[PDB]
Amino acid sequence: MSGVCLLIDAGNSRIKWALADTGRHFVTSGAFEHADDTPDWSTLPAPRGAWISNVAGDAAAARIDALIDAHWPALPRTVVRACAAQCGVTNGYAEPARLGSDRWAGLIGAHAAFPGEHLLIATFGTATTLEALRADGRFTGGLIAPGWALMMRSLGMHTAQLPTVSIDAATSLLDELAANDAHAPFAIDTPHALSAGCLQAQAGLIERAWRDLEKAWKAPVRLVLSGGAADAIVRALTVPHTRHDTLVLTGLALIAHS
Amino acid sequence: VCLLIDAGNSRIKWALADTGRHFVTSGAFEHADDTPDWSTLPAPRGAWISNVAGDAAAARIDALIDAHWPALPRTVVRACAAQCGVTNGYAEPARLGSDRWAGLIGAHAAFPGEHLLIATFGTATTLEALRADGRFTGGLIAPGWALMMRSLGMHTAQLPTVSIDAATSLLDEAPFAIDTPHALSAGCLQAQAGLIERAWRDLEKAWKAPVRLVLSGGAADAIVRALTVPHTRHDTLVLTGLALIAHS
Ligand SMILES: CC(C)(CO)[C@@H](O)C(=O)NCCC(=O)O
Ligand SMILES: CC(C)(CO)[C@@H](O)C(=O)NCCC(=O)O
Ligand SMILES: [Cl-]
Ligand SMILES: [Cl-]
Ligand SMILES: [K+]
Ligand SMILES: [K+]
Repeated sequence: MSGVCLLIDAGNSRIKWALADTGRHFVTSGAFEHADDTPDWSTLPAPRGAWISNVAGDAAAARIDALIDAHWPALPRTVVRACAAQCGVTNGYAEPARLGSDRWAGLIGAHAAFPGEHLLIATFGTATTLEALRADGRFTGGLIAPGWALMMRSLGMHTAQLPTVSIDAATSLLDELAANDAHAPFAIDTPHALSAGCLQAQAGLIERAWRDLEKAWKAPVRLVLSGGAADAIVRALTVPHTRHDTLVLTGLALIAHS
Repeated sequence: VCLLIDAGNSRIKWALADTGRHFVTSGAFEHADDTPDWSTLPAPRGAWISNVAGDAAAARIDALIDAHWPALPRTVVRACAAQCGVTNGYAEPARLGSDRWAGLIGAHAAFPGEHLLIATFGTATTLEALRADGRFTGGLIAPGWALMMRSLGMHTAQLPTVSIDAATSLLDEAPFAIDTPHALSAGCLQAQAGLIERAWRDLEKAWKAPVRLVLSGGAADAIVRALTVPHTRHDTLVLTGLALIAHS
């Protein structure tokens, strides 16, 4: 019998995956793009099923199915969705099912990773999302903002004079931010005014939300950060933080192995 | 009198000024398909135009001026190394937005002897740091509230598109949200407030001195209400800077 589960985290920007033998451990993992790209799965040991989080729409769903079937015909699979309660977490959304499935899995991962702690989970992807998670597993609410790269693109696409920086140039500007010292000053050129402005908006959101949460809950809150833009955001942060970049896949592993 | 035009990406603002410091009247309109009511205006001696909205807007503005005052003298205003007591710290001074430049000039005149942080809430949210001695030291550009919310609706599969009016009603409706529209309204608003607050605190820290935070042009009430730091509203900074340029 196979001891491994295939886990897929399809977001708006890319598709991440892992093969998990327990609720916490991955045998291997990787990522690919939505178009003209396919992962190396012909060397993988056959999984007992797939668990799929997809917030990228029906086209992506059909494409993921096509990839799974092209390797393991009729593999059992589960389309993961947020629900009222699962794996120690209870969903405080007014309509639990409307919470993003990625966010749900991340909550489950974080609950397991940091037992007994109040958390603010910050995940940097297409969007920047925040979730407040009590030590007793109650997800009490959250916030959504555009992510750094989306902010940058929005400015070029919706003003006459600001450049729409390319994917590669945006990556270069983000990497420059990740080389900055603390308390970076303002910029003296347009591309850096954009990069720093969008970064400071990210840092400002996270710090303001974290302080608000500690003050509301009257207890220490662990700020947990995830995602590509975290390296740059950490240079700007002054508040304590923890990095955990596998919360969503861990949550999927916990669901699969439950 | 001088006609002053502040054309941004979302709207064109204007004033009629009889000095560097006084407006006979003012107003605003959208690029298309609206137009200002200039029918009851005293004829101007010339126009001074800041335009960051592109060559097309520049054509609409010209046609508008020419329709009322054919071949009226006009001057396209651009950022430069130094003007009206302000010195431009940009590496390439002319690349600074002409609106930001005029706003700096207006701020230097309006709040003499003070270090300033100018926050302008338009299509983009901009910040400029301005020393009391007139040195513009640098700035930041982020998307505005509406742009942030629209970007999420247009560039994700599942999120809705929420306007400022809609978000304002939702937020008037622990410490975060339990549904998607409120989550994005609040997330984007708190990014706006957090940006400004963090920048102001960091600037006072860096300069070891008080800094007046000036909120330039209009700004959604929800943004202003959210701020926990002191601030001063000046809704006509750019136009007042244009009046100074025109009378210089
Ligand atoms: C916010 C995103 C886009 C982040 O990937 C995703 O979690 C999503 O589509 N969520 C649905 C709306 C919500 O979580 O309130
Ligand atoms: C940032 C905006 C769009 C604000 O209107 C405008 O000032 C502009 O196009 N600026 C040019 C780039 C800069 O000021 O660095
Ligand atoms: Cl608790
Ligand atoms: Cl956009
Ligand atoms: K552009
Ligand atoms: K959408």
